[PDB]
Amino acid sequence: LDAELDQLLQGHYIKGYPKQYTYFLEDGKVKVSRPEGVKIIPPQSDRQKIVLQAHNLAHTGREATLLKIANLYWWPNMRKDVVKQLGRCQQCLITNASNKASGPILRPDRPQKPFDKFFIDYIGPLPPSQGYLYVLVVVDGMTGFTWLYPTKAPSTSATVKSLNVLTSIAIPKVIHSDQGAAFTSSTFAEWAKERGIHLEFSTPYHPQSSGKVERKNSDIKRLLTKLLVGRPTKWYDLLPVVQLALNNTYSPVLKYTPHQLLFGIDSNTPFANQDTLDLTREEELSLLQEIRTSLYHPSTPPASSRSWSPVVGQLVQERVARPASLRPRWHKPSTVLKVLNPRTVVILDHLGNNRTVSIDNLKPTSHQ
Amino acid sequence: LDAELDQLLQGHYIKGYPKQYTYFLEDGKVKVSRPEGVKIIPPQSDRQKIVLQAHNLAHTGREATLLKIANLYWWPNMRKDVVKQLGRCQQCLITNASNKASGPILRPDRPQKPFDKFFIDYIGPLPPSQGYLYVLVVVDGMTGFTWLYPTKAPSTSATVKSLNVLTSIAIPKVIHSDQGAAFTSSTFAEWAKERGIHLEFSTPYHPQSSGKVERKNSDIKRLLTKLLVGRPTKWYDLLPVVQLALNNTYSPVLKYTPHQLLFGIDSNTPFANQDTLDLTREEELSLLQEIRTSLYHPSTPPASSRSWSPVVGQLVQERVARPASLRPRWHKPSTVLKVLNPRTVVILDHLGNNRTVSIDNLKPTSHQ
Amino acid sequence: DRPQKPFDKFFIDYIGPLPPSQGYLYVLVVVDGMTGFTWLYPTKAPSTSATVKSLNVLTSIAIPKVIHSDQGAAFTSSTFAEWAKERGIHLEFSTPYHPQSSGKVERKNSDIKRLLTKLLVGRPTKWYDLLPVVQLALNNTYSPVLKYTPHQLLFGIDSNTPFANQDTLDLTREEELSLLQEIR
Amino acid sequence: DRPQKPFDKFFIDYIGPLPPSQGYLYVLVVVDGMTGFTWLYPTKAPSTSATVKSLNVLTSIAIPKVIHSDQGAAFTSSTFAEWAKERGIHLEFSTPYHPQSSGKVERKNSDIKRLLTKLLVGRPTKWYDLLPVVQLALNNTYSPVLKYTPHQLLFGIDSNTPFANQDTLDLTREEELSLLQEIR
DNA sequence: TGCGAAATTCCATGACA
DNA sequence: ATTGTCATGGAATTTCGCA
DNA sequence: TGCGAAATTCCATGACA
DNA sequence: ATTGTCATGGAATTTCGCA
Ligand SMILES: CN1C(=O)c2c3c(c(O)c(=O)n2[C@]12CC[C@@H]1C[C@@]12CO)C(=O)N(Cc1ccc(F)c(Cl)c1)CC3
Ligand SMILES: CN1C(=O)c2c3c(c(O)c(=O)n2[C@]12CC[C@@H]1C[C@@]12CO)C(=O)N(Cc1ccc(F)c(Cl)c1)CC3
Ligand SMILES: [Mg+2]
Ligand SMILES: [Mg+2]
Ligand SMILES: [Mg+2]
Ligand SMILES: [Mg+2]
Ligand SMILES: [Mg+2]
Ligand SMILES: [Mg+2]
Ligand SMILES: [Zn+2]
Ligand SMILES: [Zn+2]
Repeated sequence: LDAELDQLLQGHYIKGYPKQYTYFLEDGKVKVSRPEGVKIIPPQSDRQKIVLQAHNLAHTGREATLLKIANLYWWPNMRKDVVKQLGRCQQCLITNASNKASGPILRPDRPQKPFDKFFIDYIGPLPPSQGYLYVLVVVDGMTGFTWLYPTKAPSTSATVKSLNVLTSIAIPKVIHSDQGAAFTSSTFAEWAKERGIHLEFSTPYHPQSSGKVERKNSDIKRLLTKLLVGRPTKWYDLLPVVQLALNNTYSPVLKYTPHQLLFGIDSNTPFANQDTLDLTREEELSLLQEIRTSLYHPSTPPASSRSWSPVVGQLVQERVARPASLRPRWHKPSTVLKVLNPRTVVILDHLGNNRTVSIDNLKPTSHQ
Repeated sequence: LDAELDQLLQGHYIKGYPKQYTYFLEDGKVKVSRPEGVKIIPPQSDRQKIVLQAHNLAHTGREATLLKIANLYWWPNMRKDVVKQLGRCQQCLITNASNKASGPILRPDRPQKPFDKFFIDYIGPLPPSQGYLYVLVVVDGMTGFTWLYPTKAPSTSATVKSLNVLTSIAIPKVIHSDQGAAFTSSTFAEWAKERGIHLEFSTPYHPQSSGKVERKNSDIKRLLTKLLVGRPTKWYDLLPVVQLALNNTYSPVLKYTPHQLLFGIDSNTPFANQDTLDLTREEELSLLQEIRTSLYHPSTPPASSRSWSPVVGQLVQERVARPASLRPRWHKPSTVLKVLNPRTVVILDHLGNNRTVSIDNLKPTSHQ
Repeated sequence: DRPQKPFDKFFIDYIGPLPPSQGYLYVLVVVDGMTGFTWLYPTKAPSTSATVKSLNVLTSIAIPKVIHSDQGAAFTSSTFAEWAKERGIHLEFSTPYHPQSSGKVERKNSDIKRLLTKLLVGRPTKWYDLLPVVQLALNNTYSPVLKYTPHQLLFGIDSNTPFANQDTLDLTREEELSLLQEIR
Repeated sequence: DRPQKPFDKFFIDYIGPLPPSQGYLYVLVVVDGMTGFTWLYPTKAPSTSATVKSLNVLTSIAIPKVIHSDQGAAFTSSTFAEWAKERGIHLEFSTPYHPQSSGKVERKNSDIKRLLTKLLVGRPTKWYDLLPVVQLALNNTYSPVLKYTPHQLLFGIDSNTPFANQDTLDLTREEELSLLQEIR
């Protein structure tokens, strides 16, 4: 815009240019003596190219791009133009890291009854023990009661074999698992349908969603580690020992063991509780029904100083699962279709696929 | 102690046993009717074995071990005996995680002059580019000015070749690096001695100590990533471009580029600053000496709610560097010989070797 | 005297030899005395080792105060006596040729033998795969004397697999003819 | 007129052919006009490609506003003209057969040629490895006219390698005899 | 002597694998 | 015998333009 | 009706690779 | 078409034993 800069040299006011400054012509270009020093005022038609040239030197953010521009030029609302370029730079949007934390975690309600929901997962590969490399961990959501199965692979065939032994005791309403090959197979879906079990899947690459079982994996590995100190890692024979030990371990916050929450009475194990000895099984089951309802439940923690919670229509970016060397950590922007809860969202990428993802695997696209 | 329990059954007071309770004999053992229920009072000579039996079921901590014991027995100050066993259990001490955070980080003083201290490190392996897999990064501590060198390996030979090209410009007083094979070799020590350069090494497995260069590695990889979007990862030819781009990038907090801090004047690059055009080189160097002294310096942040700071004589445990599957994450207790600063310490393990370690790689031994 | 509780007494016994199924010939039957809950384990033999291998799986879930059995070789062996002593389990035997359990247990063991016979007919070599469904059926079977099924008494909740369709358990004239055909 | 600054003008020239050292035969000499700072690069030839390869290393540290040279083929080529235009570098040439730089630069180039000659004598095939020490010596050499060395003027600090021992630079009767022996 | 807007400064967030 | 660092973009705070 | 000590409860820390 | 969890051991807080 050379017509815009023409009236300026003359001396009449233009919206955005402070009238208290001296706008002259020198070396064939419009200049202004500013407190910082003499700067060139480029015509509006040149500004986009200037911002892009400065930004492209090192793909700098707002202030670092501005500081370069400001060395030579001045124009009204320079950062508005810098931010407009930052918001259009695909390389910056997909490579830069987020600086906004996810909103506070949800503490999903504890399943009401034993067998309402099982959390399943695999531990491994572990050092070989009798040809076995993996452990299928099955944690009952209400009680925390765990079943352990040694496997040669994290497969559907091994999961089905293990769960047919477990389901001889009782059948769960739901089986929650991550999106591992063993659990997402059509053969596993078919196995569950046959039994009336609903399969629930965690959002991709979010093990916190399977937190109930993940946390038990920690305890299983910790005990196996302790029992194998200064001995070869022959864990196979220890699985039944670890299962029984953990199922009979008190949770200091609950003041109950997973066994007690499942049966309301201790079996013949060391230090069995004898407090319901004079009660009848019915009186004991009545007290168990009361204990199961009054267990402590944690609540969502405070949001951090700079958290973000999803909004329908918002431009958001999914995290690249296994990013290759020197490749962006983020996918191209997507739009939030449905907000399932403040931590789970349905997105539509540029491809056109609907993905249910955790907000931990998303960043809000910068500069709107 | 059967003599201790004898006077109790009679009825005379014993220090530790509340006199308001009924201490009787039944089934050949001393019992007490407590609010919780009737509990067996074992003779002092049996207690250690009881605590050890309860603890060993699942190698439980204080409360979980207590809750088992309390199901059958009662005795004065039960937790004192539980904690005495927890403090003697080698398997628990070396396997359990710490629950005390390290003290707040130190913000070491910025080197006073360019070339006072160089921070060196390797990036790689990267996708092969002209037979090159690694990048030797040399960051001047004062200015932040970086030199980049492509290498086929993170070796002494490649480091020496690169630094002989760099040291043609100026020789540094100190070269700070981690304990990588390339820098700890006798050939490298010999190379530095020949030139009067002092070698400073970070504590083991603590890249934060090399933070100055680590942080530049992030910027180098970020720019390489951006420039290679939708192109094959041919980074070799981009190293000179990345070096020049980063050395001429403003730090928004300092409002100076590494080039400006090193030379006090911009070279012929885009958006060169022209503010010292009318000053003489002497006037310009005088202003540069003033800028270099007034740069912003961060201070140590607040300690977290539950941090720990080392003390001479304290029993502490070093973290196992590369712990194998189902093996403890901690070494056996060591003693703190010298407290170099609140974040660095000299320890003496059970072997008898003196190790200078970061407090981030230590946990204070539990239960004294 | 204190009221009857789950894990107070487990009644164990062997069923077989049966036609081979996945290399298995026997079924070790474990019944909790109080609740009437049944655990079934296929074995290749009625030996002490097969009893110990199977019971090591059960005792990783729950240990009984007492195990009751007849005077079968597998249960009277010094090896089985050692295994129980190690777990603090008291072994209890019935007098030879006089098998006494309890009304609830005797009745339960009858249902087991009859339900196995009913399902064997037609597919006598496919029983290994049916053991989980046999157990669910048995444990979700209403007890006329206690008002609750073994699942309800053990867990104190209703099951997700109620067995409303109370089947015959008695062999049909067709199943009787098909059963007598197999006995050849 | 504005005061003289570092990076305002780089004076470039080739020294050689020299005896081969690590396959190298020439030295491209770059001298900053203001400070007198010297960068030396070994090349296998005085070609445009060798000039571009070497200057690509220097211009990754600092770009001059002007490059001054004589009318040597490597510097007058259209390829070298294109390379400079790309970096916003103005090429400046001296008139053929009339090489004019500056007092400070002419004096500096004399020191370079004489220091190289002094150190070549005895080890004429080991100069490649000596280029870093030659540069440090030259850049830590006190300027009688400016009161500061090229290192001080470029960085505004003292160096960690001061060159207090101001050596002869003139060839000894022994070095003169050893030099005339090589000329055979 | 105070208003609205632009400019600058602050600073949590996250990654150097 | 040593020790974290700093680009980033919303928010908080200060300064600017005008009166 | 209040003291000192023991017991219980709280809760940051860290790991499920 | 879903969602973090909880053992751990010092510290903070409540309860106990006695008066
Ligand atoms: C791609 N992927 C994983 O990387 C992975 C993990 C884990 C899995 O169980 C798991 O199945 N997977 C798979 C492999 C098989 C299947 C595709 C997968 C599903 O994501 C896993 O437990 N960890 C450990 C962990 C780290 C941090 C945490 F907060 C928690 Cl709670 C746990 C984290 C990595
Ligand atoms: C054993 N080891 C490493 O694991 C390692 C790292 C790194 C090295 O530079 C490095 O040299 N090493 C070596 C390999 C070569 C030599 C023995 C080593 C010295 O420790 C490294 O940069 N990272 C990235 C990183 C993670 C977290 C951070 F806070 C920071 Cl600041 C940086 C962390 C891992
Ligand atoms: Mg998994
Ligand atoms: Mg997992
Ligand atoms: Mg390194
Ligand atoms: Mg590093
Ligand atoms: Mg019999
Ligand atoms: Mg010449
Ligand atoms: Zn960009
Ligand atoms: Zn232990």
